[PDB]
Amino acid sequence: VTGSGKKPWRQKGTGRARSGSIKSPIWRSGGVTFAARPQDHSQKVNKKMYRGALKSILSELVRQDRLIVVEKFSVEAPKTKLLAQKLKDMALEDVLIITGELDENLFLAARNLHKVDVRDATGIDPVSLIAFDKVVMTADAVKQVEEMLA
Amino acid sequence: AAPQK
Amino acid sequence: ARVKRGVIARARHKKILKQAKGYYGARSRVYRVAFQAVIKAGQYAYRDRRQRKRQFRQLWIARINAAARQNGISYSKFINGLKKASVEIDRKILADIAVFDKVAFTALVEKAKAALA
RNA sequence: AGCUUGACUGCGAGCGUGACGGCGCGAGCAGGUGCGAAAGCAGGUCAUAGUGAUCCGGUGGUUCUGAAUGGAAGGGCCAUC
RNA sequence: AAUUCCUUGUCGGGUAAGUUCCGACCUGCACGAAUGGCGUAAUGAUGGCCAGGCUGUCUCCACCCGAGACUCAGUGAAAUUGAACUCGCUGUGAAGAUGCAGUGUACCCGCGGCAAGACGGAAAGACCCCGUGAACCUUUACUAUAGCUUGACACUGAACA
RNA sequence: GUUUAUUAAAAACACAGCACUGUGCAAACACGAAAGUGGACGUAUACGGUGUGACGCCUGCCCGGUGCCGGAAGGUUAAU
RNA sequence: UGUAACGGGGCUAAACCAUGCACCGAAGCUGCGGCAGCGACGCUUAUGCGUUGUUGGGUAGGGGAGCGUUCUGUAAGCCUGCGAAGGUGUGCUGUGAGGCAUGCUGGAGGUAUCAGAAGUGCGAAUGCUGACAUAAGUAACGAUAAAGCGGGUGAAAAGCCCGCUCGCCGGAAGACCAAGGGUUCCUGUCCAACGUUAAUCGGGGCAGGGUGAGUCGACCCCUAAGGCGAGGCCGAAAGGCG
RNA sequence: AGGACCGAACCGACUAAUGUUGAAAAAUUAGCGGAUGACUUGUGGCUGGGGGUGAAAGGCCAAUCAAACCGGGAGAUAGCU
RNA sequence: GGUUAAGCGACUAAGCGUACACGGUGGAUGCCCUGGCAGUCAGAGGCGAUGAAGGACGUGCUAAUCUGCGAUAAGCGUCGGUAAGGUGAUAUGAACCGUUAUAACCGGCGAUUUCCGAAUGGGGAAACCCAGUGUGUUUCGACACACUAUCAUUAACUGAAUCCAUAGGUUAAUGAGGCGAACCGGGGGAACUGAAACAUCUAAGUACCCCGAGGAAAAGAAAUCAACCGAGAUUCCCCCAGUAGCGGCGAGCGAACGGGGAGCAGCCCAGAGCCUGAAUCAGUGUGUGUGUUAGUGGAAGCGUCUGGAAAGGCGCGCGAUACAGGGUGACAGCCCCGUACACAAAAAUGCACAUGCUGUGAGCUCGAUGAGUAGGGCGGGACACGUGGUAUCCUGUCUGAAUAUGGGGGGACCAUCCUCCAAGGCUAAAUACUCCUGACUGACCGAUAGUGAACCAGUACCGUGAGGGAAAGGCGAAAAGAACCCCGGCGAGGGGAGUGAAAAAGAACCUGAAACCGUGUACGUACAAGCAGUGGGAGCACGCUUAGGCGUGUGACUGCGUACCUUUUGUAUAAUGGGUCAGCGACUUAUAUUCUGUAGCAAGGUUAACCGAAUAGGGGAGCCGAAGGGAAACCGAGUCUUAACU
Ligand SMILES: COC(=O)c1c(OC)cc2cc3c(c(O)c2c1C)C(=O)[C@]1(OC)C(=O)C=C(OC)[C@@H](O)[C@]1(O)C3=O
Ligand SMILES: [K+]
Ligand SMILES: [K+]
Ligand SMILES: [K+]
Ligand SMILES: [K+]
Ligand SMILES: [K+]
Ligand SMILES: [K+]
Ligand SMILES: [K+]
Ligand SMILES: [K+]
Ligand SMILES: [K+]
Ligand SMILES: [K+]
Ligand SMILES: [K+]
Ligand SMILES: [K+]
Ligand SMILES: [K+]
Ligand SMILES: [K+]
Ligand SMILES: [K+]
Ligand SMILES: [K+]
Ligand SMILES: [K+]
Ligand SMILES: [K+]
Ligand SMILES: [K+]
Ligand SMILES: [K+]
Ligand SMILES: [K+]
Ligand SMILES: [K+]
Ligand SMILES: [K+]
Ligand SMILES: [K+]
Ligand SMILES: [K+]
Ligand SMILES: [K+]
Ligand SMILES: [K+]
Ligand SMILES: [K+]
Ligand SMILES: [K+]
Ligand SMILES: [K+]
Ligand SMILES: [K+]
Ligand SMILES: [K+]
Ligand SMILES: [K+]
Ligand SMILES: [K+]
Ligand SMILES: [K+]
Ligand SMILES: [Mg+2]
Ligand SMILES: [Mg+2]
Ligand SMILES: [Mg+2]
Ligand SMILES: [Mg+2]
Ligand SMILES: [Mg+2]
Ligand SMILES: [Mg+2]
Ligand SMILES: [Mg+2]
Ligand SMILES: [Mg+2]
Ligand SMILES: [Mg+2]
Ligand SMILES: [Mg+2]
Ligand SMILES: [Mg+2]
Ligand SMILES: [Mg+2]
Ligand SMILES: [Mg+2]
Ligand SMILES: [Mg+2]
Ligand SMILES: [Mg+2]
Ligand SMILES: [Mg+2]
Ligand SMILES: [Mg+2]
Ligand SMILES: [Mg+2]
Ligand SMILES: [Mg+2]
Ligand SMILES: [Mg+2]
Ligand SMILES: [Mg+2]
Ligand SMILES: [Mg+2]
Ligand SMILES: [Mg+2]
Ligand SMILES: [Mg+2]
Ligand SMILES: [Mg+2]
Ligand SMILES: [Mg+2]
Ligand SMILES: [Mg+2]
Ligand SMILES: [Mg+2]
Ligand SMILES: [Mg+2]
Ligand SMILES: [Mg+2]
Ligand SMILES: [Mg+2]
Ligand SMILES: [Mg+2]
Ligand SMILES: [Mg+2]
Ligand SMILES: [Mg+2]
Ligand SMILES: [Mg+2]
Ligand SMILES: [Mg+2]
Ligand SMILES: [Mg+2]
Ligand SMILES: [Mg+2]
Ligand SMILES: [Mg+2]
Ligand SMILES: [Mg+2]
Ligand SMILES: [Mg+2]
Ligand SMILES: [Mg+2]
Ligand SMILES: [Mg+2]
Ligand SMILES: [Mg+2]
Ligand SMILES: [Mg+2]
Ligand SMILES: [Mg+2]
Ligand SMILES: [Mg+2]
Ligand SMILES: [Mg+2]
Ligand SMILES: [Mg+2]
Ligand SMILES: [Mg+2]
Ligand SMILES: [Mg+2]
Ligand SMILES: [Mg+2]
Ligand SMILES: [Mg+2]
Ligand SMILES: [Mg+2]
Ligand SMILES: [Mg+2]
Ligand SMILES: [Mg+2]
Ligand SMILES: [Mg+2]
Ligand SMILES: [Mg+2]
Ligand SMILES: [Mg+2]
Ligand SMILES: [Mg+2]
Ligand SMILES: [Mg+2]
Ligand SMILES: [Mg+2]
Ligand SMILES: [Mg+2]
Ligand SMILES: [Mg+2]
Ligand SMILES: [Mg+2]
Ligand SMILES: [Mg+2]
Ligand SMILES: [Mg+2]
Ligand SMILES: [Mg+2]
Ligand SMILES: [Mg+2]
Ligand SMILES: [Mg+2]
Ligand SMILES: [Mg+2]
Ligand SMILES: [Mg+2]
Ligand SMILES: [Mg+2]
Ligand SMILES: [Mg+2]
Ligand SMILES: [Mg+2]
Ligand SMILES: [Mg+2]
Ligand SMILES: [Mg+2]
Ligand SMILES: [Mg+2]
Ligand SMILES: [Mg+2]
Ligand SMILES: [Mg+2]
Ligand SMILES: [Mg+2]
Ligand SMILES: [Mg+2]
Ligand SMILES: [Mg+2]
Ligand SMILES: [Mg+2]
Ligand SMILES: [Mg+2]
Ligand SMILES: [Mg+2]
Ligand SMILES: [Mg+2]
Ligand SMILES: [Mg+2]
Ligand SMILES: [Mg+2]
Ligand SMILES: [Mg+2]
Ligand SMILES: [Mg+2]
Ligand SMILES: [Mg+2]
Ligand SMILES: [Mg+2]
Ligand SMILES: [Mg+2]
Ligand SMILES: [Mg+2]
Ligand SMILES: [Mg+2]
Ligand SMILES: [Mg+2]
Ligand SMILES: [Mg+2]
Repeated sequence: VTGSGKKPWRQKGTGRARSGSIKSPIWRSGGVTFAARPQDHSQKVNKKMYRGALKSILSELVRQDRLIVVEKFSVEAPKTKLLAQKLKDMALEDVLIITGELDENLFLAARNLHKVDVRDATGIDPVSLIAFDKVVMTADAVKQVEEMLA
Repeated sequence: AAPQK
Repeated sequence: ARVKRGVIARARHKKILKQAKGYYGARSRVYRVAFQAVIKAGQYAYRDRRQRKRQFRQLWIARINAAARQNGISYSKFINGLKKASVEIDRKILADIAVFDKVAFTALVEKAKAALA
């Protein structure tokens, strides 16, 4: 806190509580007693614990019938309207699309549909699998995940 | 100042 | 995140000052004084639930003694007689009958005398 | 009063007393001794006071260590100041 | 005695009465010769003692004159403050009670006065003790050191006894 | 004469005078890492330090302790 | 200080001794209802329930379980101008921290559940800041040089303006300047704030005006103490001296 | 003539009273001391913090002094409340 | 019925108490953000004698302040962008400019740029005083303009003591000077504190002072390590390792070798010949690509209900590489500004190059190979290393080699072996920082917080000065900011009227708590003694009703009862602390280590830095564990002790 170290008043004789700095945290405009600092909140997770957790989540998505598997998922042009119709025909919403290779047309089309995300099979994560109501995987994506999780 | 005991 | 205390502090203080209604002076107006008053009143309340039981039994006995002596026997002899007669009417009831049913009390007194005779 | 060096070296079942550091008692094993004919006794003195941790440094020994290698210095271990 | 503890030493003067004052004695606890001894005219808002004059200093206070205090109108503080429905006495009790026990007294509320109490207000006792607190000062405490002082080498050479 | 501005004005400080002692001038001594400056544009009848404190009569004995001054034989003793 | 050596009244027993039977007397014990801990054994659990025994004062302190606040995810969800948060009453509810509903005010936000992180809970620190009390409508209104009356102006006059008396200073309490200040000067207008009261007045607010030099002063020429100082001398640097 | 005498200005501060939330963080009133000198006063200058200055009281150095003030080391340390 | 006596007794409230209703004061709480904080990715890393940073005074239709600008003064010229509206703000008004391109606005490049300030012609109390020389004008009175500081280097001309000379002097050219947040190298260099005191030691080569530089700086191409095998300049990160050592052997301090990474770069002089001007790099002219300094286009919605207002509810549509964000009368993909995306530079400029010109000189051969130096004695300092048995580096003082047939090092020292060439110099990247510019982000703050400063804040104010240093946000959607009437002093203040959804939103303005102060109503209270309550309880007032008994308020009388905190053996204590209310205010964070719970894997477990189109995957360098005993060599389910073990 900005301010000099000058003692506000003599130690004795004034009839007033003893003070040593205007910057004391007891005072108005004083410092914060345990002032925060920038800090890193990340945690370690063991590789086997991370991969072990993914296997559990994937097994529930099957057991809950939330995992859908398809042969192909692609769109002829980046037009968002095309993807919206395709998902409506499948009665899909709040869906995570996982593909074994990224069709740039599919990526662009999904970008404005906030209820939709498009992910390459390398980019899956614990939270997205749990947050979305349905997960759609191409048969290629499944095999890449099997090889990834082994 | 004053006279002290 | 920073947490401001004002809303919770007011609610807690306001709870205490509601219990202090009726107290004289600062006891019903100022939190520091009202808090001490509310706690002390709680102590008396705990204590006096026991005294209440003592004070009433003391009152019943006095009334039984008065009515018993009107019929010519002291309380200590009257109670002793009822024990010999195997009468379990407790003192709360005797003090009631003593006031509201003087003829019924006289029968009890005569029942006690017959056990002492 | 005669003869001697057990006022020995390595250990030690098991106990006593201390918060601890420590202090104390001890049969019996191995080696090698003294006295006694022998059984045996001797690990100082009828017992309980006569004393001072660690660090640092000195002296002697030693089948340990030795900054490339062979030594050496320095260090360790043992006795003692 | 600016020094003398015992001590108001003892004797004399001054007073009706003198632990102070003046003179003397010498038993100088514990004077003393330049950290000076003993005198000394003048001087001192200097210490002590006595006398004349003067006087409300006093016996012993009285009256009077102004400014406040008092009442009315206007303006308008402060120290202090756990809360109060804030008596006496005797006892008890963290041992000195408005508040507890027993008992006595006491209609409710102001104004002018006095200060016995609220261990009244003001200041985290300045005395005392403590802190392996602080400061500054002293010295033949300890360890250093500026300065002063000794010697060797350098700048720095020649000849001879 | 001076002094504790703001509780002490005095018997305290200063004083003229006295004594000791240091200083031969690039003085002693003081302020300065030094240069330099004061002393002093002075020169022992001058300058510094110390104690005493007009004036009058005076200022007695002790050099064992501490200090200072002089000495150098011998003992001991640093760097080298 | 005042009975003051039964707590008091009072007592010839209402004292003392001995014996005896009643009764009063506590949060002790019993009765009735509720809660919780620790064991044991089971309707059977699957981790909770049942029967039973026993336990449940507590500082320093150890162990267990929870409430509530702000923020992040669930949440582009749910509630809300047919009224959110916040404020203020009321009723119900839990063993407690608390929770829920709703009248009035308010006028645009709030947030379930389950997880996550803390500037997460205040009566004290002669704590810090702001506001408001007390003493109290009390003390005081700042030199004991002194006022009185008439007229004017004005909403209002002890205090302003004019007049006549009275008093005070006069080696100043008069007059002119330097230093310092900086518009306080003069005029008109206003009286909220300032003026220790009132105010029509003011050194107060607002607007305008006012300071004229060859000769007065500064500037200027010349120097003192002293300052700075080319080169210079000296000093780790910065610098010192001259 | 005079660190001569009496006494105003001027400089000081011996006594008493008042005041002590003062008119005033050192004054007022009535008396008091020096007043041609080691006097007093205006303007300017110089000396700086273990330093200055001191007719010496540890006195003064901007209402502060047995070591000024400001900023920093610095949240010194506090077996204490 | 009358009189007298005896007994009992309501109606008083000066004021006060409790409750409730309604106000005032005050500014908490909630909501808000044009202000802060910490970062990420880029840029820039300086400005100045061509006069800086920072100021003074001016400048408008202009009284003040702010912002801009400088006597050409909220501006001038030119080139571009853009344009239907403008003449900066508080802040209106007046007088005007402009509308298809010379209004304004934005960007590049120019011009003007008072006075002070390094301040530079001399002086000085900053924003002031006084000149000299030379050009040019003149109205004869005077004007305008330029130059004139110091130091260093170089050149010319002069020139002593002193013959030559030199010192010195004059003149010209070039350069410096001052400011600025952190980072960097060097010269100096504390103490508090810890050690439970303290002196070696620590704090610490820290704080601080001084000098110098850059966009980075420094270091750097082995007289280095290693260990008989080899590596190969410097710098930075993770290990090794809290190990080996140092140490009043105390408190503490603390490596290297070796391994994994980021990055990667090597050269020149000590010198001649040959061949010449080939490498490479510095300046600078030209050209291309690309970034910057203004910009351009940029999709898709209306019905009805509530409402002051529609972005909300309900119904039916459409866009999307755009559902980032902000505004509009309540919450908007389709109303507006933007966004995704595609485009644009007359001029200046940062980079990448290509290339012209100037400078440089590449390659080969032979030769050379840094002396008051290495080393030593004495005193210090740096190395983790405190003089220790102390290797190695620096040097204040005194000395002093050999020089490839030679020297340095391998931790006292000697021998052998290995390895490398000091006494000359240059060199990018990986690394450190942010006064400053742009974009974006936050389990960061939200007016007592966040910067001291959300507001005309480093201001007001305080101090001689250095320096210290505040308080202060919110009407409404829109000023529609209350015409007019009445009381009043041609006041303050108020009551109507009117605006608005609201005026109890009226500028003293969002919400508006508490303390504190009032007005009204119900009950109590003037014979009564104390922590002010608690248990019982009459009466009264008001509501509800099952009609004699419930709720709320009050509380005559009566039993019991000496605040809270702290500190203590012990407090009603007459021990401490608090006038009250509201806001703030104290067990935190980082990194090691150990134990417990819980999860994964299990004789195995786990990665760090770093890489990574990045919470994945890679990286096993390392670390703990499965073997101990001993001082150690060493042995090993055993080992040490001892000649040996019962
Ligand atoms: C037994 O004696 C006392 O009872 C007593 C006294 O009884 C009348 C008066 C005083 C007066 C004072 C002092 C006292 O101590 C004192 C004492 C003890 C001070 O210490 C003083 O207190 C501000 C100060 O700080 C420095 C001073 O001198 C260095 C004094 O002058 C001081 O100024 C003061 O006035
Ligand atoms: K014998
Ligand atoms: K004597
Ligand atoms: K005198
Ligand atoms: K009194
Ligand atoms: K005097
Ligand atoms: K004196
Ligand atoms: K004398
Ligand atoms: K002597
Ligand atoms: K002598
Ligand atoms: K002698
Ligand atoms: K509400
Ligand atoms: K408080
Ligand atoms: K009052
Ligand atoms: K008035
Ligand atoms: K003078
Ligand atoms: K000092
Ligand atoms: K009444
Ligand atoms: K208000
Ligand atoms: K301006
Ligand atoms: K520079
Ligand atoms: K120290
Ligand atoms: K200590
Ligand atoms: K100490
Ligand atoms: K060494
Ligand atoms: K060497
Ligand atoms: K505020
Ligand atoms: K502030
Ligand atoms: K409102
Ligand atoms: K209120
Ligand atoms: K009662
Ligand atoms: K306390
Ligand atoms: K005590
Ligand atoms: K006390
Ligand atoms: K105490
Ligand atoms: K832990
Ligand atoms: Mg006090
Ligand atoms: Mg703050
Ligand atoms: Mg990983
Ligand atoms: Mg999407
Ligand atoms: Mg014996
Ligand atoms: Mg060896
Ligand atoms: Mg006599
Ligand atoms: Mg005599
Ligand atoms: Mg004497
Ligand atoms: Mg003498
Ligand atoms: Mg004499
Ligand atoms: Mg009055
Ligand atoms: Mg009481
Ligand atoms: Mg009692
Ligand atoms: Mg009593
Ligand atoms: Mg009175
Ligand atoms: Mg009095
Ligand atoms: Mg007192
Ligand atoms: Mg104390
Ligand atoms: Mg101690
Ligand atoms: Mg005199
Ligand atoms: Mg005095
Ligand atoms: Mg005096
Ligand atoms: Mg003397
Ligand atoms: Mg003598
Ligand atoms: Mg001698
Ligand atoms: Mg008596
Ligand atoms: Mg009794
Ligand atoms: Mg019984
Ligand atoms: Mg009972
Ligand atoms: Mg019980
Ligand atoms: Mg119990
Ligand atoms: Mg318990
Ligand atoms: Mg949330
Ligand atoms: Mg409503
Ligand atoms: Mg909220
Ligand atoms: Mg409510
Ligand atoms: Mg907190
Ligand atoms: Mg509070
Ligand atoms: Mg507390
Ligand atoms: Mg007050
Ligand atoms: Mg009074
Ligand atoms: Mg009075
Ligand atoms: Mg009065
Ligand atoms: Mg007056
Ligand atoms: Mg008149
Ligand atoms: Mg008058
Ligand atoms: Mg007169
Ligand atoms: Mg004015
Ligand atoms: Mg005037
Ligand atoms: Mg007035
Ligand atoms: Mg005026
Ligand atoms: Mg004229
Ligand atoms: Mg000079
Ligand atoms: Mg005279
Ligand atoms: Mg004086
Ligand atoms: Mg006088
Ligand atoms: Mg006089
Ligand atoms: Mg005289
Ligand atoms: Mg005189
Ligand atoms: Mg002067
Ligand atoms: Mg003294
Ligand atoms: Mg002073
Ligand atoms: Mg000191
Ligand atoms: Mg420190
Ligand atoms: Mg502190
Ligand atoms: Mg009344
Ligand atoms: Mg009332
Ligand atoms: Mg209100
Ligand atoms: Mg100049
Ligand atoms: Mg000039
Ligand atoms: Mg210590
Ligand atoms: Mg150090
Ligand atoms: Mg470099
Ligand atoms: Mg556009
Ligand atoms: Mg658009
Ligand atoms: Mg709204
Ligand atoms: Mg060489
Ligand atoms: Mg050497
Ligand atoms: Mg050394
Ligand atoms: Mg060697
Ligand atoms: Mg070796
Ligand atoms: Mg607020
Ligand atoms: Mg603030
Ligand atoms: Mg500040
Ligand atoms: Mg000022
Ligand atoms: Mg009006
Ligand atoms: Mg209307
Ligand atoms: Mg609003
Ligand atoms: Mg309001
Ligand atoms: Mg009555
Ligand atoms: Mg009576
Ligand atoms: Mg005690
Ligand atoms: Mg008690
Ligand atoms: Mg107390
Ligand atoms: Mg009391
Ligand atoms: Mg306390
Ligand atoms: Mg108090």
